[PDB]
Amino acid sequence: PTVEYLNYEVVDDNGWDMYDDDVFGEASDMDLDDEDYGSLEVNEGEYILEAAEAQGYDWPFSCRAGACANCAAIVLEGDIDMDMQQILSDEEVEDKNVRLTCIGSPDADEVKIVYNAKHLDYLQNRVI
Amino acid sequence: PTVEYLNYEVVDDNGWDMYDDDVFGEASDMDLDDEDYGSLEVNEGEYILEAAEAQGYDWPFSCRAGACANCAAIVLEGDIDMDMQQILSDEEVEDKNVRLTCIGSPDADEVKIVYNAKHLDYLQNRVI
Amino acid sequence: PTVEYLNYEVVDDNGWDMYDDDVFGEASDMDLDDEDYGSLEVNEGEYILEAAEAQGYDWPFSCRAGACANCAAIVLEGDIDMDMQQILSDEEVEDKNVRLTCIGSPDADEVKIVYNAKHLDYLQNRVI
Amino acid sequence: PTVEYLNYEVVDDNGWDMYDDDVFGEASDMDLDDEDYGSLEVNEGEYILEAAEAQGYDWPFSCRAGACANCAAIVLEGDIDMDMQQILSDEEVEDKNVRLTCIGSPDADEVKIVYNAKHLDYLQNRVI
Amino acid sequence: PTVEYLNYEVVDDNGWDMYDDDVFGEASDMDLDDEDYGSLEVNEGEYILEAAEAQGYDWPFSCRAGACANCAAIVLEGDIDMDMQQILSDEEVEDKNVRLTCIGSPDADEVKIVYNAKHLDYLQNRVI
Amino acid sequence: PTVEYLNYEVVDDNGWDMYDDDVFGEASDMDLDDEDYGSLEVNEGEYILEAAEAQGYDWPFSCRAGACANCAAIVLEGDIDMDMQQILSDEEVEDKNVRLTCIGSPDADEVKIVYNAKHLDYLQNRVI
Ligand code: FES
Ligand code: FES
Ligand code: FES
Ligand code: FES
Ligand code: FES
Ligand code: FES
Ligand SMILES: [K+]
Ligand SMILES: [K+]
Ligand SMILES: [K+]
Ligand SMILES: [K+]
Ligand SMILES: [K+]
Ligand SMILES: [K+]
Ligand SMILES: [K+]
Ligand SMILES: [K+]
Ligand SMILES: [K+]
Ligand SMILES: [K+]
Ligand SMILES: [K+]
Ligand SMILES: [K+]
Ligand SMILES: [K+]
Ligand SMILES: [K+]
Ligand SMILES: [K+]
Ligand SMILES: [K+]
Ligand SMILES: [K+]
Ligand SMILES: [K+]
Ligand SMILES: [K+]
Ligand SMILES: [K+]
Ligand SMILES: [K+]
Ligand SMILES: [K+]
Ligand SMILES: [K+]
Ligand SMILES: [K+]
Ligand SMILES: [K+]
Ligand SMILES: [K+]
Ligand SMILES: [K+]
Ligand SMILES: [K+]
Ligand SMILES: [K+]
Ligand SMILES: [K+]
Ligand SMILES: [K+]
Ligand SMILES: [K+]
Ligand SMILES: [K+]
Ligand SMILES: [K+]
Ligand SMILES: [K+]
Ligand SMILES: [K+]
Repeated sequence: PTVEYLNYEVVDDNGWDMYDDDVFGEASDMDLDDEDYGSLEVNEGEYILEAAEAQGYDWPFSCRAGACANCAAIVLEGDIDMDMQQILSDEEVEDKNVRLTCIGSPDADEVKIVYNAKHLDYLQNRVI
Repeated sequence: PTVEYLNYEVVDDNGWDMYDDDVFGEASDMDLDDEDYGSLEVNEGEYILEAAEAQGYDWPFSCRAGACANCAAIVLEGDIDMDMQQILSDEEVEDKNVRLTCIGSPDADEVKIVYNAKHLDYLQNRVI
Repeated sequence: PTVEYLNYEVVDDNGWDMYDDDVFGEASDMDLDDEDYGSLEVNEGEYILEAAEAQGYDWPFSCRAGACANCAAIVLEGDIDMDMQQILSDEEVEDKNVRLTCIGSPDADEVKIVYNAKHLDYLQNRVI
Repeated sequence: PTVEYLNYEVVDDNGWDMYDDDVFGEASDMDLDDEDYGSLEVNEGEYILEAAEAQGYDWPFSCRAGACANCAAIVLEGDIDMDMQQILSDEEVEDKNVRLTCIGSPDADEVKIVYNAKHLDYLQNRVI
Repeated sequence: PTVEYLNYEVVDDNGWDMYDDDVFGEASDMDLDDEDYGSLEVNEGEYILEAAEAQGYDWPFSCRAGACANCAAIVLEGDIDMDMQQILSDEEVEDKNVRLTCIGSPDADEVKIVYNAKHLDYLQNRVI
Repeated sequence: PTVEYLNYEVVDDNGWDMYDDDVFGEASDMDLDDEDYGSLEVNEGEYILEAAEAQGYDWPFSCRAGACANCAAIVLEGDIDMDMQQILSDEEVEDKNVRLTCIGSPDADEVKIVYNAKHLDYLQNRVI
């Protein structure tokens, strides 16, 4: 699969809303470092965080076990299949689109995420 | 959580349909062995197959890795959270309600399943 | 289970001895942050460190594999069941009550620990 | 470590009691197959079942996850360190000396077990 | 990757030698069941046994942990990357081309194996 | 096994070449801290990084999953058997002798490594 990704700090510095602004289009016209914006090839069954790390991208994580929110990302297009986790609520998964990249792989041919979503205020209570 | 379970072979011997017949009510009036019908306490985060095995229930499995259909169950009420798996399609998960018990835990306080769902014909192609 | 916990740095700043002082009673009259003193609900089979992290508590760890002492805690009441580990001696487990929280779950309904026990001098040689 | 082992079916066929009879001495004068009596070299940290399997010994197991009793053994001398497990009670571990070989390694230089202890009647309720 | 595979029992029934006979060409002119001869798509990082099982192929395995020889295959073209294992010798890996399919993934775009190689006499001592 | 190890920063500060200089002999005449030069006993099947950490050596790592280069070491004598990994090329493994210590164990009775090899320029692109 292809996961296009945008570091949440770029969304936050610009005052963008990940559903009203053309976050991926506008970050492609900037000159962000590759770990902050780009597209990543990720096999089905391959963890997104580990595909990012194998490109040398030091995306956030702490536990690597679905027991924190440090690796959270928001999926804007496509889907990410996760291992079992009890930290995110059903509403955070189904409506807020929070996925944990340490334990999630692409579930669609094309996925688009805003990673580093640990800075979202509702997730700050599970960030270690 | 409590997972009430019914072995699919009882549904199949009786010609029941798991959505039109009172499968759990009618199996409670029979005298099935406890591994074939009952309710199981399963912790959040605890695999349903392993909670069944720790009661001495030898529910079906082969791979234990989300790479076959031998541990499939159909969830009729509540939900089961699974580890990442590529063997079941989105339609099998979202519409047919197939969950793999070797890698799935209860995702709700009350869950009801028809286990041993590996005998369903559409899953016979992934049964090893 | 319920694990009541006290960060070892509070015991050490106060010159308390974890077996002569009323360490939990006295920390309950202070105004410590919740990660430093409180009670945690932890399922049987659930790692104590991961239950702490899912509350947003950034308790110490490095390896997460029972190969260091950074996640050590001293269990004062109840018990913690650990995965296999060769780093702690029998005397450290049976007499000094050292448990590794990254690989240990509650083994009793009520457990009381002094976590962050990596600062104990006899464990400083295995702290990374 | 060295784990000397005796298949429980030899103890049971002979009417021996694993604490009054010279079970290892008497099985050494028989002509059992090597998987039924012998001594096994097992590294610290190496699972006893997997050291037996790498000698081609097909010792019993089902789940390999500490969720059944099929791999049980009784440790008569030395000790076996296990991963976390909730299936055995404290009394079964501390007084009856039940260890699960799929998730246990030697915890002493010399260990002696009676494997295939799944045939003990008090464990028959967790045998799958 | 593509792994073309041939069940070793076909090689053995025909008196073929996996290095002098056109084992894959000749099995393609037979009418073997798909689990006995075919080509399998296997992701890098995906275990060959689990890719076979997800096609419903019940290829041999016992331990799934690199502690037996039941899942052995001989790689004739390309390579399979394995997890750490101590059961096979260097000569069995480098010269006899034995790979354990439960813990090995394709290491080349095109791989060709003769699976079910547990029937080879030199591996019979580690078959459980 | 015995793994003799030398921190790559000592090789780099001295302008040594790990194949022309007597890197281990010359570091033995210095007064490096034990984590920077010494010999480590590591069981077959035991990860080298975890054997180092259990001596209190805080050797580099990030992912612990074979998805980065932070734990790289160069093996100068003997060999290290690794779990499956897709981050290193065949040439990096076979010719440059790069091994990932988080997922590698000794594959020979005597092994000699230059750890902390993440500072090598060709590996800097996979260092997180
Ligand atoms: S790093 Fe904690 S859940 Fe992903
Ligand atoms: S036993 Fe194969 S997926 Fe559960
Ligand atoms: S963090 Fe190292 S043993 Fe727990
Ligand atoms: S085989 Fe089930 S606990 Fe060991
Ligand atoms: S099934 Fe035992 S090593 Fe693969
Ligand atoms: S720490 Fe990343 S591969 Fe070893
Ligand atoms: K694509
Ligand atoms: K802002
Ligand atoms: K750009
Ligand atoms: K993220
Ligand atoms: K969940
Ligand atoms: K949504
Ligand atoms: K309930
Ligand atoms: K029928
Ligand atoms: K009944
Ligand atoms: K089932
Ligand atoms: K999926
Ligand atoms: K549905
Ligand atoms: K309680
Ligand atoms: K002090
Ligand atoms: K207080
Ligand atoms: K701790
Ligand atoms: K131990
Ligand atoms: K004690
Ligand atoms: K010995
Ligand atoms: K008898
Ligand atoms: K004999
Ligand atoms: K046993
Ligand atoms: K226990
Ligand atoms: K005892
Ligand atoms: K191909
Ligand atoms: K033949
Ligand atoms: K054919
Ligand atoms: K095979
Ligand atoms: K090896
Ligand atoms: K060869
Ligand atoms: K040696
Ligand atoms: K230099
Ligand atoms: K010295
Ligand atoms: K290293
Ligand atoms: K590789
Ligand atoms: K070389």
